[PDB]
Amino acid sequence: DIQMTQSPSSLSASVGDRVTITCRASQSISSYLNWYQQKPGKAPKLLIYAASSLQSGVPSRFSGSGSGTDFTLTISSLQPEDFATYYCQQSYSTPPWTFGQGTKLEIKRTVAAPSVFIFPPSDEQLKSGTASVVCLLNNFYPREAKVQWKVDNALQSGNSQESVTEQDSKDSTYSLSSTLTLSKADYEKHKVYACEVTHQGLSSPVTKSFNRGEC
Amino acid sequence: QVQLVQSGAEVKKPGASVKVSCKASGYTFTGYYMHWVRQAPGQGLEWMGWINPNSGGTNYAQKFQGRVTMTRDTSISTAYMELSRLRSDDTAVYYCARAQWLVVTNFDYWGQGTLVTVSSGSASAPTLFPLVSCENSPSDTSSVAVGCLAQDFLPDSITFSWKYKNNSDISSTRGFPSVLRGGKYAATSQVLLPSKDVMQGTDEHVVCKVQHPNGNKEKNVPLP
Ligand SMILES: *[C@@H]1O[C@H](CO[C@@H]2O[C@@H](C)[C@@H](O)[C@@H](O)[C@@H]2O)[C@@H](O[C@@H]2O[C@H](CO)[C@@H](O)[C@H](O)[C@H]2NC(C)=O)[C@H](O)[C@H]1NC(C)=O
Repeated sequence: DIQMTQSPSSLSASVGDRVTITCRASQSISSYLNWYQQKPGKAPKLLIYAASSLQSGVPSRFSGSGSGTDFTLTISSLQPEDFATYYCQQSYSTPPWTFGQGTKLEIKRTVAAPSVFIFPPSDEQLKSGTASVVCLLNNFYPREAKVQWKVDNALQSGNSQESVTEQDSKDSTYSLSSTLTLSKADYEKHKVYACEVTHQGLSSPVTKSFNRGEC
Repeated sequence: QVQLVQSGAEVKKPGASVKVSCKASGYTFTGYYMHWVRQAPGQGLEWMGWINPNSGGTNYAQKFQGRVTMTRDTSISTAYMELSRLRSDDTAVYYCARAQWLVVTNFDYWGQGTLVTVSSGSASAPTLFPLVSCENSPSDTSSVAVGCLAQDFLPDSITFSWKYKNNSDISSTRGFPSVLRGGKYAATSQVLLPSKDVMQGTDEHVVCKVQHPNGNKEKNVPLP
């Protein structure tokens, strides 16, 4: 069984840079290496076959090089849509067909400040006995952000769940969705609900709020 | 127009078995090998086996030898993979992949995937609740954000689609990872509508649709 090892395991580059991912084999596999690209939430796609042959319809910025043990995928001019995990695969000693561990490509860009939106629980959901208050941060970079919920200027801890997206395929930015969860009762016991967002594109923390039922 | 369309996501208890399908189109099903590869959450790709859709022959990987079974039905050009005695380690996305060439075999067409979640929970379709924004200082020239909240759905195989009140599609789908809480998942989608459109328009709502393997659901989201 031939083990494929990719290097680096995570790579950062800005749009327009040359990217070079390496795949090494435990033992010679001649030109029997294929390169695939998996974009978040999608299935792998064949980019290169036979080490240096481009699958019809794949952009020409992708290129394969190599023979024997050391192989290299090269992206001449990285573009925002090349965000993905790239995998190499050997078809020389089959079975088993073996893949590399994967190289995640992270696109680096300039700072972008989030756009913040607070959303109060819906009347329907309130009739369910639950109350979810949402706070959305939109198109920001870098990924590091802080969402702090405050009910009646009371810092809330243990009731909020967050979820960050993957880099956008056009602007390479992130978005985030924090959600506070109270019981309909608990929600009907307080007045002001706010989220304060901290991000280095904001010159100071940005709070957005709403008043219970004043909506 | 080569395409491989797989079955839907499934939740199975430990010890159970699952059979996933892969309907092929756009080529001669019997002339190309069909492999199966799986991807655990966050981890890489793992070859499972192949089937010759013409002879019925199979070759599995030792890890799965004795627990997997790959079949085909050439009349419906479909391929099958049944994994039994399911364990948590088997929660993953199972893909079918066509292979080409006989020397440098390469998986040139892949499927969409089929999530299999091995858990103790039960499956449920989502419940949709709208999200309308209520700011302390609404600005006319700023874009208008509306949203949809899906709750209590399992497995996490939801697809949020949005449509205008005039039926046409909304290509502003902002999608966030689901969140697990209480054995069931919850997700949030957001659409940002230009001000040029909500100002100059008299549409009162936008429709949030969600597709889940245990029931598709819809909800109207008011347009402030
Ligand atoms: C369906 O509506 C879209 C958008 O309409 C505007 O936005 C809606 C949310 C609602 O407020 C409507 O009342 C508004 O009129 C139409 O897309 C627009 O089409 C025009 C001309 O093609 C273009 O100038 C706009 O920029 C488009 N805006 C967007 C966001 O696409 C679309 O044409 C409508 N479809 C049909 C069949 O009527």
